Amino acid sequence: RFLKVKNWETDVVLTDTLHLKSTLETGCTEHICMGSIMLPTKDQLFPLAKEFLDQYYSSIKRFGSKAHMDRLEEVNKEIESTSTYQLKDTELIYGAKHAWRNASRCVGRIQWSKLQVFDARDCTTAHGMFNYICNHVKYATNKGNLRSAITIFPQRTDGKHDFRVWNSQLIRYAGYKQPDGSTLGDPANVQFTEICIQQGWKAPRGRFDVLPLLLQANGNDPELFQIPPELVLEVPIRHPKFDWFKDLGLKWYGLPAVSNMLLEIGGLEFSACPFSGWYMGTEIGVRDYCDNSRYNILEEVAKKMDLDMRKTSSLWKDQALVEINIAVLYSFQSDKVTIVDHHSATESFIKHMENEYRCRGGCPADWVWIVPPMSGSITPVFHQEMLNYRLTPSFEYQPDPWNTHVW
Amino acid sequence: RFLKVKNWETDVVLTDTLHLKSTLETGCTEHICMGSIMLPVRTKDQLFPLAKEFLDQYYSSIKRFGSKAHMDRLEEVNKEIESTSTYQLKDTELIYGAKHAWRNASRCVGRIQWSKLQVFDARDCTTAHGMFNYICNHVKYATNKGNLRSAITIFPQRTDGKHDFRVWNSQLIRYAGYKQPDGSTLGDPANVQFTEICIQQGWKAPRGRFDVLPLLLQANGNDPELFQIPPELVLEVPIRHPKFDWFKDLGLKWYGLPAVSNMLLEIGGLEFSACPFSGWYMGTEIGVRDYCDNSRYNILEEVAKKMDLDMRKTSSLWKDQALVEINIAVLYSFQSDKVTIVDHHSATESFIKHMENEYRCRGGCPADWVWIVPPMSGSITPVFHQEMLNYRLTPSFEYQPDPWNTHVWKG
Ligand code: HEM
Ligand code: HEM
Ligand SMILES: Cc1cc(N)nc(CCc2cc(N)cc(CCc3cc(C)cc(N)n3)c2)c1
Ligand SMILES: Cc1cc(N)nc(CCc2cc(N)cc(CCc3cc(C)cc(N)n3)c2)c1
Ligand SMILES: [Cl-]
Ligand SMILES: [Cl-]
Ligand SMILES: [Cl-]
Ligand SMILES: [Cl-]
Ligand SMILES: [Zn+2]
Ligand SMILES: [Zn+2]
Ligand SMILES: [Zn+2]
Repeated sequence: RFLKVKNWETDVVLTDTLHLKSTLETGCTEHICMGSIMLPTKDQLFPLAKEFLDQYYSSIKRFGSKAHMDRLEEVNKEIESTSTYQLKDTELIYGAKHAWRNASRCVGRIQWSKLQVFDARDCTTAHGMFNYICNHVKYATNKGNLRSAITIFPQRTDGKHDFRVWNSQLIRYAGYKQPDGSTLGDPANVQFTEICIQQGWKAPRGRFDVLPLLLQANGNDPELFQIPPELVLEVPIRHPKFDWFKDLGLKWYGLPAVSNMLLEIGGLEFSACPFSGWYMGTEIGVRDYCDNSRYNILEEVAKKMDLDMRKTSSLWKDQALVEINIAVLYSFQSDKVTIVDHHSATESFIKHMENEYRCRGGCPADWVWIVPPMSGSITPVFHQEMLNYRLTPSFEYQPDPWNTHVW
Repeated sequence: RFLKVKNWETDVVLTDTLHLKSTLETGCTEHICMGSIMLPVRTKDQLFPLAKEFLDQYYSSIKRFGSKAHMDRLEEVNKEIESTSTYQLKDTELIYGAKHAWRNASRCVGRIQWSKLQVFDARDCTTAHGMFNYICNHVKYATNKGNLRSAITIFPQRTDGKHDFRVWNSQLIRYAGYKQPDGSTLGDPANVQFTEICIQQGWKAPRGRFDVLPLLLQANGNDPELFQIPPELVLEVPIRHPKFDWFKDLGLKWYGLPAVSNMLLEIGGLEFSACPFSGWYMGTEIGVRDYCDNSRYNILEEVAKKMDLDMRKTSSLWKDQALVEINIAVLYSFQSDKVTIVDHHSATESFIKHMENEYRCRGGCPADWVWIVPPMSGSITPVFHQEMLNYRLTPSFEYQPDPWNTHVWKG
C-alpha cells in the first residue's frame, strides 16, 4: 500500500502512494510478469466521467464545491440524454497534459505541463484534418526550435464515424520491396506505403521519401495529402571527424510525431490525436539506423571505419554504434534543430521523477522503455527501481485502421 | 492456457505452456508491475507437496514416472518427513535439482550451459575448516588454469534455521573496499561493509586497491571463521588495451572466476543456504558494472581524460566512447591470457538459441528482460527485441538476507 523504490547507485529510497489510483490492467499477475510484452455504454461512462471530474476539480482546489457538483450533474445529465458528453476546453487541456504526465514509457515527461493543445473538435473533413496538421507541424517545428504539441480531433461516437490518422507518425519515410529481394527506404513502412499506392500515391521510389498523410474523417474512407515539403524540416547526417560519413547519403526528420495512438479522457475516446515533441538522439541513431528491421547500416559504417569485423569480441558493432550516435547529435546541433542526448534526457527524467514523488506521490515508469537502447548502465535511470502502473487520462495503443475500416 | 511472445526484429512468435507449472510469486499484480524491483523453518504440512512436486518432476525427466522406483521413493520420503520432519535427497536428485535451479534462473543469460554443471556434494561437511577445503577445491577445479568450468558446491541443508551453513562472502573471490577518513574509497566500494567485518574478525588488511578478501565461513550455525584462499589458486588478469599503450598504467586487473556464494538453493522444499556456484564472465560485468558504475571503481572519467575526449558536454558521447574502449580492453586482456570470457553479442545470441530450443522442448524459458539485456549496447543484441515472460519455477536460486543481519553470535 506504501511501496518503496530504491536507487542502487545512490542508495536513495522513495515511497510510492500514487499507485493506489491505478486503474487499467498491467497484463501481469502474481504468477507471471509481462513487463517486457510490448502489448501485454451509459453505465460504463458515468463512473469514468466522475473519476476524471473529481481529479480535475481536486487539481484546481475546488473539490466538493458547488461548481464541482454542478458539473458532475451536468455531465450526468448529458450522458443520460445523449449517451456521451463534451469536455470543456479547460478539461481537454488538463486531460491531454495528464495523459502525457501518465505515459510511463516516456523519458521526456519533465516537459509535461508545457504542452500546447490544439483543439480540433470542430473538424469535419479530411481536408480540414490536413489543415490542422500542417498547422501543428509548423507550430511544433518552429524553424528548428521545437515545441511540444498535440492536436485533438473529434471523439469516438458509435465507433463507425472514427477520425483516424492512418500514418503511425506524421512524418516518416516510405518503404518499398524491390525485385532484388532487399528493401529500399524504411522497412517499417512497407505495408503503409503499399496502401498509399493502392490509394493512388505516385511514389518517387527513393530511400527517404516523406510519406503522404492518409486521413480519415468521420468514419469516411481515408484521403491522401502531401505535407508541404517546406514544412518538413530534415537534417543531413555528418560526423564531426569522419569526412566519409556524409557519403552514406543519410538524413532524418526533426519532428517526432506519433499519430496512431488513442487519447482517453474521462471515458471519452480520441482516436486521432497526433502529438509531437523532439528526438532523443538514440531514437534515430540506434533504433532507426541500426535495428536489423530498419535502415540497418551498422555493417556499412563499420566497414568505412575499417574496424575488424572478424570477431564480435572486437566490439566493432559497439564502436560504430557510438559514432553513428555521435553524428546524429552533431548534425542536429549544427543545424540548430532541437535534440536531446540520452545522458541529458535520463538525468532530466530522474529530476522529474523525484519531483513527482514529492509532489504527486509517485511517477509510473516502464524501465524497459525508460532505459535508453545503448549505454544503459551509465545513465542514471539504469539503477533506478521503477513501478509501472496505468493512470488515466492515458495514451493507449489501438489497432491499425486498415484491419478494421470497412470501405 | 497458451501465452505468446514475439520478436520485434524477426517477427518470430513462440508459445509458452511452461508458465502453467509456475509457483512462487513475481511481486506483480494486475495493478502494479514490479518487473524492475530488484528484490520484491518449513512444516511437514507444506513440505510433502513440495517434495512430491519435485520427485514427480525428477521421475518424469528420467522416464520413470509412476514406476515402482518412483512410488517407493515417494513413500520413503513421506515417512522420513513424518518421523524426522525433513528428508535427504539422493545424489542423483541433488545433481538434477542444482542443474534445474540454473536452468530456471530467469536472470541468467548464460543458461545454454545449464546441463554441464559440475556438482560437488558437500553435505558431509561439518566445520568451517571443512568448508574452506571444499571451496579451495571448487575454485581449483572451476578455474582449470583459465579454461573455466561451471561448478557448484552444496553444503548441508537448513534444519531448524539455527544451524545454517553460510558463506558470508557475496562472491568467493572479490576485492576489499576501504572507506578512508577523507571520505574516498580505496578498492571496491561494493565490499566496504564486508571488508569491515573481516577486519573486525581479525583479518590483517593489506589496504591496496585489489586485495582478494578472505573467506568468512559459518558451519552448523556457529560463528564464522576467517581463511585466506591460497594466492596461487586465484587467477587474475592484468587489464590492457590492444591499441592504447597507456591503458596498462591505469593499474587495472580483475579475477577470472565469478562465483556467487550468497544465494539460497531450493530443491523439493529443502533449503541449501550455502551453495556457492561459478561460471565465467561476460565481459560487460567487469567493463560496465565493476569498472564503470559510479558506486564501484568508477574509472570512466579517468579513461576519458587519458583518451582526450571532449568532456565539456555529455553530447559528444565521451562516456559511451570510453565505455566501449574499457570493455574492449577487458575482452582483449582475458583472450590474450587465455582465460575464458564471453562478449555480450555472442552470449545473447547463444541465449536466444537456447531460449527457442527451450520453447520447442520444454514449453517455455522464463526470462527477466531487465537482467538479460546487457548493460551496454542493448538494442544491437538479439535479446533487446525479444519479449520474455518472467515467472518462477522450482528448483530455484533465491536471495537471502546477509548473515551478519540475522546471525545470533556465540562469542
Ligand atoms: C519533449 C520531448 C520528448 C522526448 C525527448 C520524448 C522521449 C520519448 C522516448 C525516448 C520514448 C520511447 C523510448 C525510445 O524511443 O527509446 C517515448 C515514448 C512515449 N512518449 Fe515521449 N517524448 C517527448 C514528448 C512526448 C509528448 C509531447 C508526448 C505526448 C503528448 C509523449 C508521449 C509518449 C508516449 C505515449 C510514449 C510511448 C509510445 C509507445 O508506447 O509506443 N512524449 N518518449
Ligand atoms: C557459465 C557462464 C555464465 C555466464 C556467462 C553467466 C552470466 C550471467 C550474467 C551476465 C548474469 C546477470 C546479468 C549481468 O550481470 O549483467 C547472471 C545472473 C545469474 N546467473 Fe549466470 N552465468 C553463468 C553461469 C551461471 C551458473 C553456473 C549459475 C548457477 C548454477 C548461474 C546462475 C545465475 C543466477 C542465479 C543469476 C541471478 C543473480 C542475482 O539475482 O543476483 N549462472 N549470469
Ligand atoms: C512524442 C514522442 C517523442 C519522441 N522523442 N519519441 C517518441 C517515441 C516514438 C517511437 C516510435 C517507434 N516506432 C518506436 C519506439 C520504441 C519501440 C520499442 C521500444 C522498446 C524498449 C522495445 C521495443 N520492442 N520497441 C518509439 C514519441
Ligand atoms: C554464476 C555467475 C556467473 C556470471 N558470469 N555472472 C553472475 C552474476 C553476478 C552478479 C553479481 C552482482 N554483484 C551484480 C549482478 C547484476 C546486478 C544488477 C543487474 C541489473 C539489471 C540491475 C541492478 N540494479 N543490478 C550480477 C553469476
Ligand atoms: Cl522514430
Ligand atoms: Cl525498437
Ligand atoms: Cl562481478
Ligand atoms: Cl549493477
Ligand atoms: Zn510485471
Ligand atoms: Zn528497435
Ligand atoms: Zn550497475
